[PDB]
Amino acid sequence: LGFLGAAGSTMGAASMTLTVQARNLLSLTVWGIKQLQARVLAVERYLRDQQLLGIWGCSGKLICCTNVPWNSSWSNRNLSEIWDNMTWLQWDKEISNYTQIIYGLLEESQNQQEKNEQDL
Amino acid sequence: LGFLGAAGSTMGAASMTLTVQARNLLSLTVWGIKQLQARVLAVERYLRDQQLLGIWGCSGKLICCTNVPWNSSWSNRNLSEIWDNMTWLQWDKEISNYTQIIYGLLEESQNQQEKNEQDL
Amino acid sequence: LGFLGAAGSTMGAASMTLTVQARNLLSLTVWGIKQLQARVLAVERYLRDQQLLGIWGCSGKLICCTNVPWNSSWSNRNLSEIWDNMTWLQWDKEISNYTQIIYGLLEESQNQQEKNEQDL
Amino acid sequence: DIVMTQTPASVEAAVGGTVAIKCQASQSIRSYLAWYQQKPGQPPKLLIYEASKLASGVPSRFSGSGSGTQFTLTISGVECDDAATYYCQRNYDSYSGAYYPNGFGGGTE
Amino acid sequence: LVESGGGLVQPGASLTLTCTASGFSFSSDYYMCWVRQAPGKGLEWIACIWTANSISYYARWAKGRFTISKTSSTTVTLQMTSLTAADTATYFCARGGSGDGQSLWGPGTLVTV
Amino acid sequence: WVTVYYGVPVWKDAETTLFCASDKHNVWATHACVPTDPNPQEIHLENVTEEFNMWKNNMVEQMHTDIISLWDQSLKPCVKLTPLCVTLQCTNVTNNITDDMRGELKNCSFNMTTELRDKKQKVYSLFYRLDVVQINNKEYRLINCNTSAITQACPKVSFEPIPIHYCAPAGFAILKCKDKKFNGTGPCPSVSTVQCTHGIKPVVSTQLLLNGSLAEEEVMIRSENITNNAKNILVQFNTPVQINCTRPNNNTRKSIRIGPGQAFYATGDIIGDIRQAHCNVSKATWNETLGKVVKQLRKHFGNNTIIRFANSSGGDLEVTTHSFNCGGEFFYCNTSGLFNSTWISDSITLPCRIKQIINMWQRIGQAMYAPPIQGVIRCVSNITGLILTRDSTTETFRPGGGDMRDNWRSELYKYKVVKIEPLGVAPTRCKR
Ligand SMILES: *[C@@H]1O[C@H](CO)[C@@H](O[C@@H]2O[C@H](CO)[C@@H](O[C@@H]3O[C@H](CO)[C@@H](O)[C@H](O[C@H]4O[C@H](CO)[C@@H](O)[C@H](O)[C@@H]4O)[C@@H]3O)[C@H](O)[C@H]2NC(C)=O)[C@H](O)[C@H]1NC(C)=O
Ligand SMILES: *[C@@H]1O[C@H](CO)[C@@H](O[C@@H]2O[C@H](CO)[C@@H](O)[C@H](O)[C@H]2NC(C)=O)[C@H](O)[C@H]1NC(C)=O
Ligand SMILES: *[C@@H]1O[C@H](CO)[C@@H](O[C@@H]2O[C@H](CO)[C@@H](O)[C@H](O)[C@H]2NC(C)=O)[C@H](O)[C@H]1NC(C)=O
Ligand SMILES: *[C@@H]1O[C@H](CO)[C@@H](O[C@@H]2O[C@H](CO)[C@@H](O)[C@H](O)[C@H]2NC(C)=O)[C@H](O)[C@H]1NC(C)=O
Ligand SMILES: *[C@@H]1O[C@H](CO)[C@@H](O[C@@H]2O[C@H](CO)[C@@H](O)[C@H](O)[C@H]2NC(C)=O)[C@H](O)[C@H]1NC(C)=O
Ligand SMILES: *[C@@H]1O[C@H](CO)[C@@H](O[C@@H]2O[C@H](CO)[C@@H](O)[C@H](O)[C@H]2NC(C)=O)[C@H](O)[C@H]1NC(C)=O
Ligand SMILES: *[C@@H]1O[C@H](CO)[C@@H](O)[C@H](O)[C@H]1NC(C)=O
Ligand SMILES: *[C@@H]1O[C@H](CO)[C@@H](O)[C@H](O)[C@H]1NC(C)=O
Ligand SMILES: *[C@@H]1O[C@H](CO)[C@@H](O)[C@H](O)[C@H]1NC(C)=O
Ligand SMILES: *[C@@H]1O[C@H](CO)[C@@H](O)[C@H](O)[C@H]1NC(C)=O
Ligand SMILES: *[C@@H]1O[C@H](CO)[C@@H](O)[C@H](O)[C@H]1NC(C)=O
Ligand SMILES: *[C@@H]1O[C@H](CO)[C@@H](O)[C@H](O)[C@H]1NC(C)=O
Ligand SMILES: *[C@@H]1O[C@H](CO)[C@@H](O)[C@H](O)[C@H]1NC(C)=O
Ligand SMILES: *[C@@H]1O[C@H](CO)[C@@H](O)[C@H](O)[C@H]1NC(C)=O
Ligand SMILES: *[C@@H]1O[C@H](CO)[C@@H](O)[C@H](O)[C@H]1NC(C)=O
Ligand SMILES: *[C@@H]1O[C@H](CO)[C@@H](O)[C@H](O)[C@H]1NC(C)=O
Ligand SMILES: *[C@@H]1O[C@H](CO)[C@@H](O)[C@H](O)[C@H]1NC(C)=O
Repeated sequence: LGFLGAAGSTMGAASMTLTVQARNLLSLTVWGIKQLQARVLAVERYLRDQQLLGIWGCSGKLICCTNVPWNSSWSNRNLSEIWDNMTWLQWDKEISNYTQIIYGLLEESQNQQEKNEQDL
Repeated sequence: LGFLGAAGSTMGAASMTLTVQARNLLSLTVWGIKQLQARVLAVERYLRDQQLLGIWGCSGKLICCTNVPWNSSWSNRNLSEIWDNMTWLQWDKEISNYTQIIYGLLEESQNQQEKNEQDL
Repeated sequence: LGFLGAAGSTMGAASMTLTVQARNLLSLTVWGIKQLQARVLAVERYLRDQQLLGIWGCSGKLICCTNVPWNSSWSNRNLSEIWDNMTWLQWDKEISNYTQIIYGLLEESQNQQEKNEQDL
Repeated sequence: DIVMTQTPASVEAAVGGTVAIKCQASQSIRSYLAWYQQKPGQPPKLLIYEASKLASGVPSRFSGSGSGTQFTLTISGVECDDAATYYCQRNYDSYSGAYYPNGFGGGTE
Repeated sequence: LVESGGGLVQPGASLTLTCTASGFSFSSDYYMCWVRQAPGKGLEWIACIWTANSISYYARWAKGRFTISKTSSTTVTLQMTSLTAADTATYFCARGGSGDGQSLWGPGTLVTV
Repeated sequence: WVTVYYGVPVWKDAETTLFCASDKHNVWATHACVPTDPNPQEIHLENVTEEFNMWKNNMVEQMHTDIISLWDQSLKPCVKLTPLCVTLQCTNVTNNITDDMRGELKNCSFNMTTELRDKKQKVYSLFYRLDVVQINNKEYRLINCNTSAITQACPKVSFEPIPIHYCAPAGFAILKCKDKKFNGTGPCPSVSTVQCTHGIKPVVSTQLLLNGSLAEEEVMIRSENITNNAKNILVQFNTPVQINCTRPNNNTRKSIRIGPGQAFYATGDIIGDIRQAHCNVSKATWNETLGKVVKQLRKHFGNNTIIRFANSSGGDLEVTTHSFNCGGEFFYCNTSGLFNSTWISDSITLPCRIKQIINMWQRIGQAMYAPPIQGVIRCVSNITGLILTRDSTTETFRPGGGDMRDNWRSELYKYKVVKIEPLGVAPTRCKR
C-alpha cells in the first residue's frame, strides 16, 4: 500500500506493513543550517525508540511478546473487537493515558528475568 | 592484518576480519563547522547499516544466515569458486545490480516469520 | 533510589538499578550553537557503547555472560569479597588498567563462535 | 472503489399506501446521495439531492434521509404517478476529492 | 439541452456523439456527464468533464475506450472507440454541478453496433 | 498478554523545522537548497479523516521568516548609498513628455564624493517624484534621509520567483488534503501523504494574488470568520485572468564611482517620448470572473443580498494600490478601474506609478534602492485570486489587503505537518 497506507486499516491487517513504516523513519545560510537541525532531530528520535525496545527485551523485532498481564481497567474490550473492528489511530487514542504505566511494567519485567540467568 | 588488510584476500579467509572493519566505522570557523558535518555524517551512515540488519533479523551479528533461496540467475557460479578464488571487491562488482532484489526479499522474509510467533 | 542512587551501594545490590542508569543516557547565538554540540556529543557516546555490546554478542541485554575465563592476575580476589563488600566505583579503579585486555578478548571470542554456525 | 447496493427490490403498493427504497454503501458518502425517478421512455428526473433536499419541481410526497453508509427514499403515499424505477447516485469521489455524479446503484420500483 | 449523433455501426467501429447547450453556455460552474442505459438495464455511468480547465473523470470499465472533451463554449462530445455489440444502448447527456446530480437531462441518442 | 508493536502507522500533530528542495545567485539562494526528488510518490490514505486549520498553520510562519531572512542576507554584501543623502538641486523633466507625466520625473544635480577622499564631482540623475521630498531652483532630499539607511541592491541578483518546495525531516510527514470543497477549517477526508510539497512561488503582492494555484470545482472563498468584518477574505479563482504591464519608456543607465571599489547606478536620460507606466487586463475575462465570485460569495449572505465592490479604502500607497514586483521594478497600480460594479439579483487600463526606494517588509529598517534597468520592461502574469475585506440589503467589499503572512497562506492551506509515532501496545493471547 506504501508508507502509512494502512493507517485507515484494521489493526490486525496493518501488522503486515510494520516493515514499511520502520524502513522510512531514519534520514551557514538560511537553507544551510536547517539541515543540521533536520538531521540531528531525525537521529535522536530514531534512537530513543530503539532504546526503549532494547530495554524491554524487544531488540531486533517488529513484533515482540512479553509476560506483562493485561489489566482490563486500561480497556474493557475483548480481542475480537480491537483486532477486527478498530484502526490503530483509534486504539492509540483509547489507551493513550496509560502509556507510562505499560512502559514502566515492561522494563521492570525485563530486569527481573536477567537476574534469573545468574543460574546458567 | 589491520583495517582493510584483507581487502585483497580470498573471500572465505576475509570473513575472520569482519570485526576489524566493523570496529572502525563509528566516529563557527573554517575548521570548526566542518566537524559537525563530519560527525553527523558518520552517525547517519552507521545507523542506516544497523537499521537494515535489524529489519532482516541480523541484529547483533557479523555473520547471519537466512532462509532466502539463491537464484542462480544472479551469478551462475559454484561455491568453491567464489569462496576460494575470488576477493570481496570482485564479488561486489559481479552482483551489484541485484542488491535491491536481495534486500527486498530479506526484509519480507523476516516479517513472514514474525506472524508465525502469534502461536507461542 | 533514582539515577546513580546505587553509586555507593554494594556491587551485587546495584545490579538491579542498571535499568535506571541506562534509561537516562540518551538525550547561531551563544546559547544556540551549543545545543548542536550538546546533542551530537550525547549521540556519539551512546552509540559507541552500543557498538561494543553488539560486537561482543551482548546486544539487547543489561547483563550478558560470556565464555572468556577470568585471569586471576587481573585481581586476586574471590567472588564473595567483590560482590558483597565493594562498590562499583572501587572495582572500576582496581581493574581499570586491564580494560583493553578484556575488551580484545571479548570481541575475538565472539567471532570465533560465528564461524561455528557455518555448520547449521 | 465504489460500492452501491439498492436492496428492497420489486416493491409496489396500491394507491393511498406507501413505499420506501433504500441503498447501502461500503464507503461513507455522507450527505452526497442523489435520488432519481425514471419513468419508461424518459431520462431520469432528479428528485432528492444531498440525501434530503428536494429538487425544484419535485412533489411534496417525496422525501428521504440518511448518512454514512445507510440511506432511504420514501413516498408519503402512492398517487399512481410512481410508475418508475428509482436510482441511487453517488456525488463524492473519495480518491480524487471531487464531488461529481459518478456511479449508480438501483432499479427498484 | 439538445443532443445529436448515433446510428448503426459494426463491431470494431468508432462513433462520436455530440451534445450542445441550448438557452445557456458553458459557464464555469457545470459538469457535462454521459451515462448509458442498455434496453434491459438500469443506469450506468461513463464519464464527466468539468467545464473550467477541461478536467475529466472516467469509469474504470470505460477507460481507454471512451474519451470525453469540450470543443466549444456550447459543445461537448464523447468519442467511443473499439465498439462492440455489448455497447448497444441509449446514450444520454446531462448537466450537473458540484455536490449534486445531473438536473438537466436531454432526450438521448441510440447507438447500435 | 501485552504485545509491543513497532512500525505502527499512527501520528500526532506536531511542529518541526522544515527544509527546502528545489530544481545564478538569486535573492533566495536557491542554489543552497537541496535537489528535489524527481517524480515523488504521493500515497493516498484510504478510510482516514483529519482536521485542518489554515489560520493556525505554522508552515506560514516559517515561510514568512525564511523569506525575510533571505532578503536581508542577499542585500547585505552590497554598496551602501549613504554618501547620496545630500541636498539635491532639482528642476522638472519637460522636454519630451505627455501631460500625464508632467511633474512625475525630476532632474537632480548634486555634489558627490569621488574615489579620492579629497575630490568631489558634479553629477546628475533622474528620480521619480515619489522618492524625492521637498525641503523648503528647489532643494530636495531622498525620502529616507531622516528614517533609514539606503542600500543599493546588487545588480547581479535577480528577483523573479523561483518555486521552493518544503520538505519534512525523516520521522515526519506532510498530509495534503484534496477535498475540493474544503473552506480552510475542520474535517477534510481526502487525505494523502507526501514527504515534500510541490513548489510555491514566493511572490510578494497586494490586492491581487499573482501566479498561484487554481481552484477547480468552484471559486473558493475562505476566511477565518465570515461575519467578522476585521478579517480578510481570500478568494481563489478556478481560472486565471491575464494581465500585461509595461514600463514603457526606453531607459539608460550610468555608473558613478562613489568611493574606491563602489558605484551607484543612476537613472540616465530617456530615449524617445516619456509615457506613463500601465497595466492592461482583458475586460471580458475580468467581467465574467467577477460575476463567478459574486454568485459564490452570496451563499454566505443570502439570495437577496446585493454585492458592491466599491473602491480602495485609502491610505499609504503600499496598502491602497496593487503592489507589483516585476522585471526588477516596483509598480504601484490603480485598481479602481477594476473594482467598480454593483451586482443585483476591449481591455481595462490601469494607470500605474513607479518607485525606486522600497521598504519591502512594512517595517522601519534598511530600505532598498532598486537600480535602474535599461531598455523596456514587458510583464505577463496570471491573476489567480484576490483579497477582499468587507465594511442593510447591500454588502460592500473592497480590495483591502496589505497583510503579510498572507498570500502564501493561499498556497499552504492544503498542508499539515504530523509526527510519526511507531510504538504502541495491545493485548493478545501469547506469552514468552
Ligand atoms: C508570473 O510568471 C511569468 C512567467 O514566468 C513571469 O514573466 C517572465 O518574467 C521573466 C523575468 O522578468 C522574463 O524574462 C526576461 O525576458 C527578457 C526579454 O527576453 C530578457 O531580456 C530578460 O533578461 C535580462 O534580465 C535577467 C534577470 O535579471 C538577466 O539575467 C539577463 O542577463 C538580462 O539582463 C529576462 O530573460 C520572461 O520573459 C517573462 N515571461 C513572459 C511570458 O512575459 C512574471 O514576471 C511572473 N509574475 C511576477 C509578479 O513575477
Ligand atoms: C475501508 O472499510 C471497508 C469496510 O467498510 C473495507 O472493506 C472490507 O475489506 C475486507 C478485506 O480487507 C473484506 O473481507 C470485507 O468484505 C470488506 N467489507 C465490505 C463491506 O465490503 C476496506 O478494506 C477498508 N479499506 C482499507 C484500506 O482498509
Ligand atoms: C596474494 O595471492 C597469493 C597467491 O597468488 C596468496 O598466496 C597463497 O596463500 C595461501 C595461504 O593463505 C597458501 O596456502 C597458498 O599456497 C599461497 N599460494 C601460493 C602460490 O604460494 C597470498 O596469500 C595473497 N595475499 C593475501 C594478503 O591474501
Ligand atoms: C551504607 O553502608 C551500610 C553499612 O555500613 C549499609 O547498611 C546495611 O544494609 C543491608 C541491606 O542492604 C543490611 O542487611 C545490613 O545489616 C546493614 N548494615 C548495618 C551495619 O546495619 C547501607 O545499606 C549502605 N547504604 C547504601 C545506600 O547502600
Ligand atoms: C538634466 O540637466 C542636464 C544639465 O543641464 C542636461 O544635460 C545637458 O544637455 C545639453 C543638451 O540639451 C548639453 O549641451 C549639456 O552639455 C548637458 N550637460 C551635462 C552636464 O550633461 C540633461 O539633458 C537634463 N535631463 C533631462 C531629462 O532633462
Ligand atoms: C496561466 O494559466 C495557464 C492555464 O492554466 C497556464 O498554462 C498551463 O501550464 C501547465 C504547466 O506548464 C500546462 O500543463 C497546461 O497545459 C497549460 N495550459 C494551457 C491552456 O496552455 C500558464 O502557465 C499560467 N501562467 C503563469 C505565469 O503561471
Ligand atoms: C514642477 O512641478 C510643480 C508641482 O510639484 C509645479 O508647480 C511647477 O510649476 C513645475 N515646474 C515646471 C517648470 O513645469
Ligand atoms: C556644490 O558646491 C558649491 C559650493 O560653492 C555650490 O555653489 C554648488 O551649488 C553645489 N552644487 C550642487 C549641484 O549641489
Ligand atoms: C522627515 O520625517 C517626517 C516624519 O517625522 C516624514 O513625514 C518626512 O517624509 C521625512 N522626510 C525625509 C526627507 O526623510
Ligand atoms: C466550514 O464548514 C463547516 C461545516 O462542515 C462549518 O462548521 C465551518 O464554520 C465552515 N468554516 C468557515 C470559515 O466558513
Ligand atoms: C493597453 O491597451 C491600449 C489600447 O486601449 C494600448 O494602446 C496599450 O498599448 C495597451 N498596453 C499594454 C501593456 O498592453
Ligand atoms: C499580452 O500579450 C500577448 C502577446 O505577447 C497577447 O497575445 C495577449 O492577448 C496580451 N494579453 C492582454 C491581457 O492584453
Ligand atoms: C459585466 O458587468 C456589468 C455591470 O457593470 C453586469 O451587468 C454584466 O452582467 C457583467 N457581465 C458578465 C458576463 O458577468
Ligand atoms: C477611489 O479611491 C482613491 C484612493 O483611495 C481616491 O483617491 C478616489 O477619490 C476614490 N474615488 C471615488 C469616486 O470614490
Ligand atoms: C485612480 O484613478 C481615479 C480617476 O478615475 C483617481 O481619482 C484616483 O485618485 C486614482 N487612485 C490613486 C490611488 O491614485
Ligand atoms: C465607474 O463606473 C461609472 C459609470 O457607472 C463611471 O462614470 C466611473 O468613471 C467608473 N469609475 C472608474 C474608476 O472607472
Ligand atoms: C533604446 O534606444 C537604443 C538607441 O541606440 C536602441 O538601440 C534600443 O534598441 C532601444 N531599446 C528599446 C527597448 O526600444
